[PDB]
Amino acid sequence: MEMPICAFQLPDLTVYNEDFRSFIERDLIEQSMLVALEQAGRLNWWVSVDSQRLLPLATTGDGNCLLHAASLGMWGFHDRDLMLRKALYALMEKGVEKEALKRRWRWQQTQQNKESGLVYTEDEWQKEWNELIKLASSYESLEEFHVFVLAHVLRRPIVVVADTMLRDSEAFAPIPFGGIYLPLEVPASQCHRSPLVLAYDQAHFSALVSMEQKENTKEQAVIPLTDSEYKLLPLHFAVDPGKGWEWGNVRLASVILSLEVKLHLLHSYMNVKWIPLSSK
Repeated sequence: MEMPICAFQLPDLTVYNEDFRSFIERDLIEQSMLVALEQAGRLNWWVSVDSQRLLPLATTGDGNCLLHAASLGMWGFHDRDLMLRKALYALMEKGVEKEALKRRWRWQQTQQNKESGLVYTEDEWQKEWNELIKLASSYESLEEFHVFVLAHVLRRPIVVVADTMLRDSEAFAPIPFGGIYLPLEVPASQCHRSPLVLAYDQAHFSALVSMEQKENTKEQAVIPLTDSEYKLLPLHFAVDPGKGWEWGNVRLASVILSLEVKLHLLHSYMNVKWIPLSSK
């Protein structure tokens, strides 16, 4: 199967080794995240003729450790979260793409509501938006949209590896983090192409190293842009209805993205490669 993939930069461990402070349960947690993601077929699920094994690199922090993990995946140390948090805030509160980002959030949040018939009032819409802003101000876990905003802060696409559901013996709850986050409100010419790649499991974010890095230096690795069933990964908040679009289904049909359009967005913001692979 010819499937779309993309190269990404592995964490520079040389910086990591210098400043590691006790997180004794690191190996135990990392191992459980690896097994969970591999068994569910979300990580290292493919095989190709031309081999790598990605391993979750856990980190300490508050909540799901999104910013600590992002900092780890970007620079090899996690204490850059503070600068990320303020930048994430300023982009939402005073950013020039604020209105457009808000439209993207409300539109997707509206669609997810339609599946459960929970229609929110206008006052409730404005309340939920300020709760999003408050979560980024400077404890409580960041949400899906904050990952989308983080991509804009970095001006770099973000790929999150995760299961789709929380399961008991049999899904009972959804996991919204898995997929592709593109910096769509930043012109592609002003963005980096190589994605920040993170994993999510047991309510925690983590960076991703490769097994080969334990043996010697390895810079690049491969991450798939489809799931293990060869379906393109979800593009988070990829739909922006116009400023003239009124919230009050021919109209709804026009804004929804086709597979061709999704591929075009990926080509615009990522260096997509195609290799023959198959699932395990």
